[PDB]
Amino acid sequence: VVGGLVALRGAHPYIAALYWGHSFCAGSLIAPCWVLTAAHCLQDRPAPEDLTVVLGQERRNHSCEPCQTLAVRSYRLHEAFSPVSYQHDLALLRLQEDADGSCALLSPYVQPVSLPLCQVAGWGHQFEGAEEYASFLQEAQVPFLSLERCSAPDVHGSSILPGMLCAGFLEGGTDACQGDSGGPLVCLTLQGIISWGSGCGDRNKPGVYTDVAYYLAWIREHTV
Amino acid sequence: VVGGLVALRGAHPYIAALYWGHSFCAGSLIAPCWVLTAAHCLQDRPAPEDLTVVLGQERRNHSCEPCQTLAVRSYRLHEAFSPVSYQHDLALLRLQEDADGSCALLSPYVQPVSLPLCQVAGWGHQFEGAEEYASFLQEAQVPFLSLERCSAPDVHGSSILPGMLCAGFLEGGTDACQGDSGGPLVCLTLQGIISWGSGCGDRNKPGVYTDVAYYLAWIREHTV
Amino acid sequence: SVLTQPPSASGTPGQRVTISCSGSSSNIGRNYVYWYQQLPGTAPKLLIYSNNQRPSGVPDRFSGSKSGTSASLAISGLRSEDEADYYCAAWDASLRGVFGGGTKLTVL
Amino acid sequence: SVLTQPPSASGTPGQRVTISCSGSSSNIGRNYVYWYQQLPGTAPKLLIYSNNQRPSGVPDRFSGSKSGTSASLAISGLRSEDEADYYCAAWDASLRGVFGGGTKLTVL
Amino acid sequence: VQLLESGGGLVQPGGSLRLSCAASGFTFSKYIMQWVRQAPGKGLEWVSGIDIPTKGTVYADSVKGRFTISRDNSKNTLYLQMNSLRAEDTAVYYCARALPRSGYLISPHYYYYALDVWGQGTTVTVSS
Amino acid sequence: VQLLESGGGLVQPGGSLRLSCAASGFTFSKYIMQWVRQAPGKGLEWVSGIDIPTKGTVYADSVKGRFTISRDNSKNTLYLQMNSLRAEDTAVYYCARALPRSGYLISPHYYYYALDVWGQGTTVTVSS
Ligand SMILES: *[C@@H]1O[C@H](CO[C@@H]2O[C@@H](C)[C@@H](O)[C@@H](O)[C@@H]2O)[C@@H](O[C@@H]2O[C@H](CO)[C@@H](O[C@@H]3O[C@H](CO[C@H]4O[C@H](CO)[C@@H](O)[C@H](O)[C@@H]4O)[C@@H](O)[C@H](O[C@H]4O[C@H](CO)[C@@H](O)[C@H](O)[C@@H]4O)[C@@H]3O)[C@H](O)[C@H]2NC(C)=O)[C@H](O)[C@H]1NC(C)=O
Ligand SMILES: *[C@@H]1O[C@H](CO[C@@H]2O[C@@H](C)[C@@H](O)[C@@H](O)[C@@H]2O)[C@@H](O[C@@H]2O[C@H](CO)[C@@H](O[C@@H]3O[C@H](CO[C@H]4O[C@H](CO)[C@@H](O)[C@H](O)[C@@H]4O)[C@@H](O)[C@H](O[C@H]4O[C@H](CO)[C@@H](O)[C@H](O)[C@@H]4O)[C@@H]3O)[C@H](O)[C@H]2NC(C)=O)[C@H](O)[C@H]1NC(C)=O
Repeated sequence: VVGGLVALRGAHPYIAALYWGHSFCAGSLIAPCWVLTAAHCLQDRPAPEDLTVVLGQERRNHSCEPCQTLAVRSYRLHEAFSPVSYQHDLALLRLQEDADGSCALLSPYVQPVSLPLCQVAGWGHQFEGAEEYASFLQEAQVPFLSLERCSAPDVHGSSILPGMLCAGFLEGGTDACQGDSGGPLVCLTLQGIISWGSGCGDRNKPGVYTDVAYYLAWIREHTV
Repeated sequence: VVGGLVALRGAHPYIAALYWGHSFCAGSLIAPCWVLTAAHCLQDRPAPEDLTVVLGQERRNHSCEPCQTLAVRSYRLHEAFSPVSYQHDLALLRLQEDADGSCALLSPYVQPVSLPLCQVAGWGHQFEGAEEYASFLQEAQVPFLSLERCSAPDVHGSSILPGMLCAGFLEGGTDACQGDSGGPLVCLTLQGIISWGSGCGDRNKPGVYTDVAYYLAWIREHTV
Repeated sequence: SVLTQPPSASGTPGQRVTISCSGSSSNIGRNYVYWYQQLPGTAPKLLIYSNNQRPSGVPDRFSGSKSGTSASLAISGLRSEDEADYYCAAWDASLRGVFGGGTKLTVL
Repeated sequence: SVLTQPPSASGTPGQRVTISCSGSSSNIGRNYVYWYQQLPGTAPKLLIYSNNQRPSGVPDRFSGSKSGTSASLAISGLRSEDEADYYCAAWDASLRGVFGGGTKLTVL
Repeated sequence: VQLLESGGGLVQPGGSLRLSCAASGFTFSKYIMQWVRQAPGKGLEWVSGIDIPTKGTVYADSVKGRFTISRDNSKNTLYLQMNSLRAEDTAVYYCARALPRSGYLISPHYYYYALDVWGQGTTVTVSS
Repeated sequence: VQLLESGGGLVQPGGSLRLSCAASGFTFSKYIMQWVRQAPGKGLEWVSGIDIPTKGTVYADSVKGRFTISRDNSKNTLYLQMNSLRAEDTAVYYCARALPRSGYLISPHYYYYALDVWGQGTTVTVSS
């Protein structure tokens, strides 16, 4: 997150960290056993046994007392996800139940976010050509932008497909960046998934998200 | 290294990998107990006891049979190094001797490079906004560029100070990138240290190095 | 999927001609459009990607635009070296790159 | 270190005036040059950094150039809102940011 | 960056043939490799692709079940095993690469899912 | 992004005074914090800096040995302990930030070693 701020310890209890190999991205706890992230995080299709989910975390890949480490039973990419255009860029993670069938233990630092002043958070690059991830979870306030402004020839043109949305400033500055993929956009309810963007904080190039309200039926059907 | 190629296993035995905390950059073995790198790698001045030097390596931060791990006795930034302009951007690492006073064991994969068709190597970003380092050591062929072309108003203007040099293409493409700082430029003799660049592989923006021949007396004086 | 292109087009040097591509909601209206030029006896050459972007080395006089299920390619400042085959391209629902019929551009 | 600037400068609206800064080989000829504008009763405002780069929000009509130990600032399309104090800035050998004397730009 | 095709020739109908595409100057691991065929007097036709994200291997319907595309990343070469070659499989077969999309950022420097580099082409004739 | 100075006032010559600069809207850890003073009717004068790379703390020669600059990163505030305040220390003291240079890349988005954000300024009067 470029142009953002360090979030408080109990500010985003719904954010999730995903690890496999040397790869990382974020997510959103929408239910005790369900994490919603981007489809392009898992488009190389790693094994579910290679995936690690950490809930309750503030520093990236640092152990904490409220941190909760979980395994992934399975994940479901959207059936119509396009790796070329990043349309339908959302996936669902199913967490591994313990002996007594409790996936995530709810706490002041671990809590699911509801489904449908917007705020974006992640551990991505704090500068456009940053060498490392953000150690602390960063947060930023980004306004929702209209679809007519999204599909303007000077902003994004025809790249904006149904299911997408804009958030940020047409003047640049504050935006999402590399490493923030799959992270939440909360306006609290989950209103977006950090999906793609041409640059980090460029003028007339705000970040593009996944419209969570556009896929409410898909999430309800595939989280049962 | 953007636009580069995977180097062979015994192609650059003089390259060194430096680790401290979550920070990394490259270097050049110029002597059995001396590694030459960039001054801006160590401008935050970490302790020498926090520095790890790995010689003989092909995959970044991966153990190998020819790999040699060494401690750093001390390092010497250039006394006139400017963090504002990156002039005199070079530093010298002194390796830790063992019981019998042998710092680095020479092998087919560990060998110092001599001091004064140019080639640049490193584990940096393979794309401009890359999320991770290069796993394999990349190499690239970059031509030496004239100082008049360096100081052209359309290329770099007045940013080119004495002790600097250019290497790469005015058309873009192949160049050094983020994560390659301190790495070698060999034309073999060491002719440059990867120092700074405005973008990765931009048109009329080739990478800037440290002219090793400009600081030969300094290196000879401070490696005795 | 399939993309519909005019069989041929004609122009005078210095003029401006337009090559149009027509598709459906599964290839063009849902994804990017690409343009390739093929001189006789040679491999195709990439002209336009992402519906409006040019690879380095392609003159600014080649312009591409996309509007829904239709895409077009414009060549302004037409020269005699533009006599070639022009193809629109896309990827369908199962990826699986798709090519248009091709247009014979003639420079008269 | 020290940077030498003219005490004042004058101009007519719509004209083009130049503010020059003179330095030595330890501050200007060895490092970047920066420009700041200060209206009366207000804090200084960054105008130029890296000898030619403008922060967003500063009009394109402000131009900066560096040539050896001397630097200059040009204001084209002069307006009545340009009446301010202009300072050149740099860092010396021991970092330690350095400011010029300042120039009184008057819009007559 | 260079692509070289080989293996073309005159084949009887119902026969078999294998094509090869040697790659040089670029990493034969970060790109999607494709076969595109040019029948004489016709247009382009996409045949096969390998290492396409969310897929393993994609085939055109006209060649499905008869053509097999595979890689030898160590040899930096691409294969196309063509079986049951019927009459309208005559074409100039091209080998090309496309860069896949990776993460959040799209850059003007990198040409995603566009066939930027092609090969010279190898001629396959299926006649009796 | 906002900087607020406080602690100015009328001091007898040879006295002591401490200035404070509260920061908001940005991370008070990735920036160099400076004091610049504006004497009445004169130009700008750089006083002190903290967390400057290759240095720890830099002082102007006119204030060396009398002024001490320090941080409270938890409080996101910057201090300036002024001692032995002589007559020509009267000024409007400004608190400003500059972004340090980090690695290989320099970007037009980020304004290195430039004083992009300042404070309102606090007035210090040293008179008898
Ligand atoms: C930080 O990121 C770690 C991954 O990143 C690596 O390490 C960091 C430090 C950097 O260097 C980075 O560059 C590296 O790439 C991440 O590590 C993961 O930690 C979990 C801890 O639970 C590991 O899971 C456990 O794995 C072992 C065995 O793992 C092997 O098999 C898997 C399956 O393919 C492979 O992926 C591994 O590479 C190994 O080959 C299991 O035995 C163990 O099972 C137990 O726990 C499960 C779930 O709780 C139970 O169901 C079982 O019954 C057992 O009780 C775990 O599953 C994971 O392997 C490991 N991955 C890697 C790549 O090391 C670390 O968690 C992150 N930390 C934080 C705080 O975010
Ligand atoms: C890969 O990078 C490692 C550093 O990066 C971290 O780990 C990777 C996997 C990623 O997760 C990355 O994100 C992380 O940030 C690097 O680790 C280094 O390995 C060396 C191995 O020699 C360690 O040195 C040994 O340290 C111990 C104790 O270390 C403590 O003190 C130091 C001093 O301040 C601290 O810096 C540490 O953090 C620890 O608190 C020593 O006891 C030991 O001494 C022995 O060896 C020396 C030198 O050979 C002899 O002189 C002595 O007599 C002893 O025989 C070592 O000095 C180093 O601590 C460790 N750093 C970190 C940050 O973990 C790893 O080497 C890299 N691997 C490759 C293949 O490149």
